[PDB]
Amino acid sequence: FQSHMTILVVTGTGTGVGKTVVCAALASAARQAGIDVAVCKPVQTGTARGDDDLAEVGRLAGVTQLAGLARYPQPMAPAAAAEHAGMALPARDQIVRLIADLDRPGRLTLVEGAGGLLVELAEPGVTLRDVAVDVAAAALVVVTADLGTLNHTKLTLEALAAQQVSCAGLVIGSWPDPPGLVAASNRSALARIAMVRAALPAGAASLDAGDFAAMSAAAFDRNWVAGLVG
Amino acid sequence: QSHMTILVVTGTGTGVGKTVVCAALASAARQAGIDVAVCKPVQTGTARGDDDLAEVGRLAGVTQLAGLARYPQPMAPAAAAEHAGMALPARDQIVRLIADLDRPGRLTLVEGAGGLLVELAEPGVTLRDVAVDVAAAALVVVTADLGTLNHTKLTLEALAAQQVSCAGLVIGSWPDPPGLVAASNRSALARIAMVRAALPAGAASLDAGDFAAMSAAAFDRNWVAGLV
Ligand SMILES: C[C@H](N)[C@@H](CCCCCC(=O)O)NC(=O)O
Ligand SMILES: C[C@H](N)[C@@H](CCCCCC(=O)O)NC(=O)O
Repeated sequence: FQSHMTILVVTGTGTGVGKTVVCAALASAARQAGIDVAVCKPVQTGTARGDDDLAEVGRLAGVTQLAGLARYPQPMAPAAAAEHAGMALPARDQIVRLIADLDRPGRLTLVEGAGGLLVELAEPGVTLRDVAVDVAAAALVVVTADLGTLNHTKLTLEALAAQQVSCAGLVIGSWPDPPGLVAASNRSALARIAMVRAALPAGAASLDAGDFAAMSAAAFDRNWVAGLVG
Repeated sequence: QSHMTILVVTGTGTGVGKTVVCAALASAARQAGIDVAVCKPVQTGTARGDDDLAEVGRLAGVTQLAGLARYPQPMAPAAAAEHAGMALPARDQIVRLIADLDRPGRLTLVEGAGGLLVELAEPGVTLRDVAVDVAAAALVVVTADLGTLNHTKLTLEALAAQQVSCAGLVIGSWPDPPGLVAASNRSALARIAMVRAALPAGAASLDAGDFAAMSAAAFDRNWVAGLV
C-alpha cells in the first residue's frame, strides 16, 4: 500500500484557464472515490480584489484541508504583488515545507500554482516547476479549448520535460456547449499531445455543492482517479 | 551569413500584434536604408479578412512579400488544412523559400502563424525547426498584459532548447495609459531580455505616413542597421 501522499501540482497554460475549479473538481471526484484530499495554494495574489482560491475550493468541493502561505493584495505576478505591498516572496523551503507537512498515507495533495508554470513563486526565480522537482510531484495542466491553446500546451509540456517533471495529463478548464469547430478540433488535437483527463462544462464554478459533486464524478475517468493514490 | 539577415518573428501566442511588428520593423529598416522582404509561409483566417502580407505591404511599403498557403478558417494551420482537406507545405518548401529570399543588404522577416510551436509544415514542423534550418535568430512579440511573463519565459526556453538565438522582444501593443500591471511588466520583461520596441496601442490603424513615423521612433536605428 502507499505509505505516502500523491502530490500533483496543478498548473495552467496561463491565467484564467480554470485551475481553481479544476482543483475543486478533482478534489470532489477523489473524495467521492474515498480518497482523502488536501489542497494547497502556497502563493496567492489579488487578495485585495477578493481572490481566494482555497476558499473557493472549500465552497465548491467541501474540502476542509486547505493549506495557504503567502497572500499578496494586488492581482499581479507574486514578485510585483510582493514588491507593491513592501513584502517579500517566501523562501523555496517554506513552500516545500507547507506541502510536506500535509503528508499522510494515500492522501492526494493538490498544489495550485499562481498563473502559469514559470511564474516566480520564491527567490531567486523559483517556480512551481522547481517545487514539483523538490517534492517529486507530477503536473496536471489546465488548458483552454480556444485558439492558441496548442502552442501554450506544448510550451508548457516541454518545460515540464526539461526538468523531468512527469505529466499527469491535461484538463480542459471550460468546455463549451455546443462545441464550435475550433473547440472540437482543439479537443482532438490536445488528445494527440497528451491524455485529456476531463473537460469541465463551462459554468461549472457557478454550480452548487450537489450539482458540482455530480459534475465532478462524471467528468473524470474513475479508473484514472482510482489509480492516483496506489 | 555573417549578419542577422534572417529574423523569424514569433509571438507568445495569438493576437499579440505580430503582423504590425513585422510591418514596423520593415518600415524602420527601410528608413535605415535597408532592403526588406517579408515572408509569411502559412496564413490562416483569410475568409474572415486576414491577408497579413497585404497589411504589411500597405503599412510599410514592402513589395517583396512571399507566402505559400492561405487557409479560410481561423484555426491552427494543421486544423485549417484538415478542414479544407488540403495538406500544409513541406519543410523544404518553407526553408528554401526563405533561404532564396535571403540576400546581402537585405533583412528577411519570417512571420509565423500563432506562437512558436504551432505546426506550419508537414509533419509537425514548426517555426522553431525552420529557424534552426536557416540559422536565423528569433524576434519575440509579447503582450504587456497579465500572463506575459510566463508565456515569454516559456517561449525563450523553447528557443534556447534548440539553440535558436534571442534577438529580443517587442511589445506588440503598449496601452495608454499603461496601468499598474503593464507598467510593472515592462520593467520585468526588460530584466528578462532586451525590449527592442513597444508599439503604441492602435498603431495598426495608422496610414502609411504616420505608421512610418511611429516605426522610426519605435526601434533603435543602430540596432536595426546592425542586422544587415
Ligand atoms: C487564426 C490566427 N490569426 C493564426 C493561427 C493561430 C493558430 C494557433 C494554434 C494554437 O496554438 O492553438 N493565423 C495566422 O496567423 O495566419
Ligand atoms: C493574479 C492571478 N490570478 C494569479 C497571478 C498570475 C501571475 C501571472 C504572471 C505572468 O505570467 O505574467 N494569482 C494567483 O493565482 O494567485
